[PDB]
Amino acid sequence: AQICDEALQYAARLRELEPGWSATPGCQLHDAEQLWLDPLRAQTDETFLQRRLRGDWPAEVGNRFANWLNRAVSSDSQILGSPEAAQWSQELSKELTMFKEILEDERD
Amino acid sequence: LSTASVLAFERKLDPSDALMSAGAWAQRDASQEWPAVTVREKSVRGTISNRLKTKDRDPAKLDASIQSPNLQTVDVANLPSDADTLKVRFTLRVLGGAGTPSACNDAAYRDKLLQTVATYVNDQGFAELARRYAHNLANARFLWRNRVGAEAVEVRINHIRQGEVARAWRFDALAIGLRDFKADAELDALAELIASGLSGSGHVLLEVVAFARIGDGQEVFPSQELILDKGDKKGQKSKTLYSVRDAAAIHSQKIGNALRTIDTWYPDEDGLGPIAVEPYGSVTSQGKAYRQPKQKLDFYTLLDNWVLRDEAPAVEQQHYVIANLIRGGVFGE
Amino acid sequence: LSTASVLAFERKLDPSDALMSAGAWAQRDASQEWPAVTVREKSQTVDVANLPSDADTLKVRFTLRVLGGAGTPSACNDAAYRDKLLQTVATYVNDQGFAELARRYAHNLANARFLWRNRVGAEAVEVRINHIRQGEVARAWRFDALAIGLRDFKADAELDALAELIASGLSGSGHVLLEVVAFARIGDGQEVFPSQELKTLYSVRDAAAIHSQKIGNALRTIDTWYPDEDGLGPIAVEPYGSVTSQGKAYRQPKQKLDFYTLLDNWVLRDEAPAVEQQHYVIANLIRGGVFGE
Amino acid sequence: VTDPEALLLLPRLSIQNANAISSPLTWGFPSPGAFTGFVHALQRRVGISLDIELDGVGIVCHRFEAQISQPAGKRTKVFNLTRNPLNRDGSTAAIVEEGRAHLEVSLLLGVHGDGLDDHPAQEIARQVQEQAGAMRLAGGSILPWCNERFPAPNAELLMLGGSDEQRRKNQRRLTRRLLPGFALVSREALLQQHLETLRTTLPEATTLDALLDLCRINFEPWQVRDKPGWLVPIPAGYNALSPLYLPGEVRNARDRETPLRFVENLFGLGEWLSPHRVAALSDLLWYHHAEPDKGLYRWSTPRFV
RNA sequence: CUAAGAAAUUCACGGCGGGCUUGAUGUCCGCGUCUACCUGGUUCACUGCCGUAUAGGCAG
Repeated sequence: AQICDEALQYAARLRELEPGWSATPGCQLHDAEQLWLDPLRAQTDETFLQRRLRGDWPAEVGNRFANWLNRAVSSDSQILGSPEAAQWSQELSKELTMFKEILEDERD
Repeated sequence: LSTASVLAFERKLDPSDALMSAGAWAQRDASQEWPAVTVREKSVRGTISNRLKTKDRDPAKLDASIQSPNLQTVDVANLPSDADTLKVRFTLRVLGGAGTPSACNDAAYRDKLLQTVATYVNDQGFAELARRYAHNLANARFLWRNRVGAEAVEVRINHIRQGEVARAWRFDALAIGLRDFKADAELDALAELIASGLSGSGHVLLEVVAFARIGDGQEVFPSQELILDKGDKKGQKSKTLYSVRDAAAIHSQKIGNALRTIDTWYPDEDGLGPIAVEPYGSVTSQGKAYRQPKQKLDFYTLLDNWVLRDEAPAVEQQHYVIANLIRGGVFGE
Repeated sequence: LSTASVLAFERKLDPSDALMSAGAWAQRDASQEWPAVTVREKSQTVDVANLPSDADTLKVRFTLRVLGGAGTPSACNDAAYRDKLLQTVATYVNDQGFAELARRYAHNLANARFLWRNRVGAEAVEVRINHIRQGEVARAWRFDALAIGLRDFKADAELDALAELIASGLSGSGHVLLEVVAFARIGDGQEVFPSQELKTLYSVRDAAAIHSQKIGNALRTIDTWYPDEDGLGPIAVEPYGSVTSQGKAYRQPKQKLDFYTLLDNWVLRDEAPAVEQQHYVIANLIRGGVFGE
Repeated sequence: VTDPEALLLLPRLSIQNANAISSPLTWGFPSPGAFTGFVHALQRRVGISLDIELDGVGIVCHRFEAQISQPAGKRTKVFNLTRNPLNRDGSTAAIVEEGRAHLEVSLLLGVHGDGLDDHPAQEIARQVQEQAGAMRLAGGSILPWCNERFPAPNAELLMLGGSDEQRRKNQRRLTRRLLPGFALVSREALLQQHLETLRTTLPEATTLDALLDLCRINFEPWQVRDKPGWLVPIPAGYNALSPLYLPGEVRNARDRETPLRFVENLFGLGEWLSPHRVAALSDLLWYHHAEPDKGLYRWSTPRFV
């Protein structure tokens, strides 16, 4: 629950005081980062694209964050047979459920 | 005795990557310069028809998904629209010497294993396994999706010693079944060659060419390449086909899978088709693992109980153990 | 007992791409070698597809390979769910063949729906259909596409003989390969409608063409078994049957007519739908796709 | 401690030269008594004219920049002073030390009065910010905006009515505009918890905060003692050490019509939290409350848990 | 109705001379990535226009 909100702290600091954010410097694997941590700009900037005007379900970067949360724990081999990782999967599940709903209104 | 902590067997029956080319049928006797199947891309728009999410039964959420379709860029591989035959060509090389590992810690466990395998070979050669590998060269098992739904499939196998065909073979891959391994006066001419290759008595290099009439402008199915993230759906995020030097090709390990599907032995299948020879013998598409480790038919169970504890398995299962040493692997601990 | 998490169904009735070529009407005798239709520009830079002005007839040609064996999934986790799925189709096929399905498939080749925006506005459309057991044609056909109704399905002894061929392919009785050739009077130098690339046009040998899946969408408008209304004509057989141009869907999961809800009843829950509803269940197994959990 | 009807939001208050000493012991962010006395000064000036009750106050603190420097070789950090005008003789001035910190806070409020029913929502938020521009929060000025004009307007949520869905989606709109900060509450119960935990010895309440302003590198039975949050020492209030005087019997008062007591400060515990952690934002408010019979004069966040 | 209320640290400066980082090394061995799809949601609210004047066989 700290990390679910620390990323939100990381989101708003990157959102604030950077209006000139764009995709052109150094993009190799940064998909939908223009969609979630965008500059709102009071306008859209698009020519051969329609996605920039609005936004719905920015969840794949949250799933990639959820794929990072499985990578965040380093190594534990005795947790798979126990239901502790099944409890941790619920810990992964009950915090993304809060995380997706918070993440909606930045684009919904 | 104890097992070596590292065992590394180099593989035998080492295939190559098969190119694909197309042409007209009855020009297959002069298929020296057919044009290769080129991978090309197209634009695919499809609706959202998938397994429904839990507690998501809202009809407007269905209807809003119609307003957001799936613009999607794939690549495909069709034949030239005048051609109907698919020429697939690769070169299989038989190495031989399946007993000796590359890396091995214990010198005593190595020397016991070499006496164990040489006991097998002198009692019975590789001609039982080479009877079974010759069928997967006979029937076009390496035509994975392309064989399904064909009028005629014809397989030509050439033995090349120098840069010259020493002996040809001519096979009808549809008359020969896909499940049953019947003997032949023509298959045993090719099975004695592979058994001589695996035993190390000579050199075997086979040129495998398989023709298959499909139709005018239909679709061939090369192996599919893993895709990294590059942005949105446009940019071939969906599907990328394997191609080397602009020719739609099949991976070698897919063909190397399709050769070693000889294991008709099982826990619980009488005649339901052979499985690929795997430790923990499994099928990725079927999802289930036959030959479970709690069952004693496991490769790691049978091998350790024959080299350390020195009792023979069933001869029914002894042909399984040697076939896992021909494909190689990272064995041991 | 339950559906497997992986259900991949290899599709059947596999089409190809459709080459386009011009030519004059009543030149159908020597109609083999035509010049095709290229993709040029006009100015702001767009890509248009037009006939050579001396010709009036679009020629469309693709091939169709009827595979059959519609019950077996290509990938399935559990075998008991796999076996009873094969038992359920064996219940279907023994009770009735693929004939009523294929007779509705026999229409979509005759009245050329694969001429999507080309049939509307035409005045004379003729479709050739040939069965090729070898390189030779073993069985030929000849069908008007405007006399056979686009919105209403009617039977014919020529169609039913063609329907039994596609029924023989889907049941696995043999090999069925088809050569569909469509001549259509549109006019001199008119705008034909190829498939729209994501904006160029889909050309292959610099010859403008239609996608293969955009033809197969036209060969499966069989589902007249709506929840709501058959008055709008047939619609392509899809799970959660929906049309992008009309915008709305049909066959909601709140309705009990959903393909997933039907399949769980017809296989797992042993609850048979109507015989008219059974044809919708099988015609998505010919479509194929990733099913299950 | 009355439950608020509305929630007035002061969006991004940039604060120049605020105080940073805040107690005789706890340097840093200024005292929460400065914020509770600030809202009572708005209730003094505005809330009697709009007929509203401004009682609670939330603390967000988007940016804290203190004027400190550590000297060469030390690790403790000393303050930056300022010059003063000279003496009568013009020799030099004596040195007093005053901490000094720039600051950027946001202030939730609580409204109770009938002026919500009379004045519209924009009229409430306009009269407050136009007054609060020409005032002082922690002994320092309040600065206006320039060059991008984005964070200027206020907000107000009538969180008295509506269904629990209508609150909770609207509540997630304030947490957007409070997101780069860190909300501040008092934890009076954790200090009561760890005193009863530390009963192997006989410690004091002041000896517990020294074990919460910690880096207790514990030797193995090496390791660092864990923290359940960003626990921090705050001044909790005041505690009187003198009897209650008549208004006209103490020399050099501010005014001669209010009673006086000499008090101490009074130290407590506080935790800095993200605004998405707390479920109900009305629990976040600081309420000054005091019983004048004995000597307590404190402030806290009630109803928090 | 605020640990309330008030406040100029300033001026000036040479961092600089010198330097051998070397020697040697086996990354091995094994693998199935599959299954489906309408881009006819305008590639300039437009490509030529009598007068930008909702003026058109407008090429619609």
